[PDB]
Amino acid sequence: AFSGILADADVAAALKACEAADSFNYKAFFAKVGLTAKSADDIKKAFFVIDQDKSGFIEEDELKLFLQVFSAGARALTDAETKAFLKAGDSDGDGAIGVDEWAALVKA
Amino acid sequence: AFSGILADADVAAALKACEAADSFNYKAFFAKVGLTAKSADDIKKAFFVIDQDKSGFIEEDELKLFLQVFSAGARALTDAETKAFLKAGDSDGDGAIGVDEWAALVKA
Ligand SMILES: [Ca+2]
Ligand SMILES: [Ca+2]
Ligand SMILES: [Ca+2]
Ligand SMILES: [Ca+2]
Repeated sequence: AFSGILADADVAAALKACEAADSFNYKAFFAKVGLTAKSADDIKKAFFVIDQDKSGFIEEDELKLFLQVFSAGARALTDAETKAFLKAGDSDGDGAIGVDEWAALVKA
Repeated sequence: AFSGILADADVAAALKACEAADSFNYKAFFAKVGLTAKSADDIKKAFFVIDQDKSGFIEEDELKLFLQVFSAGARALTDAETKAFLKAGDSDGDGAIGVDEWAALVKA
């Protein structure tokens, strides 16, 4: 696509910055790709893309492949990275990230 | 699209900045949308999008609707704006902008 919510270049840069195992930080990633500066609706659209199986929730397994949703050839997040990511977003402790938790997590 | 060469937000901002008749400046527009920082291939892809009729050249009439290629609801450039734009890019004086002239015009 010629134009989209996020610029391919920013996605590439955000991905490059966290290539090393255990170098991922969601705030840094969101900042670099430009998601933090988007509208609540755009943030929600990102939620649907990450929710690969359309269960209406982002499960730990989808966090593991979080980078791939942005860049198909990206690595999988390590268990430490996925667990920290889940802990950060899972306000209600149910083991997954719902739409409002996602919106709250991105802060936009 | 979730991701693209240019970010919708940057396109919106570049368009907003030149809403007034005769306020357009191609360098400012290219800078704001992020095209100046892209690869020669990405710059060429932009060329194809502007070349609406696929003649392999950007004619004055396509410069007039330049903004619309980026944002469908945008205004048409005034004759003064289109003429200045054409003069700037048309190195060989043939009345149109070819692919190399476009690449040279964007400077990327
Ligand atoms: Ca899911
Ligand atoms: Ca939850
Ligand atoms: Ca043409
Ligand atoms: Ca020419």
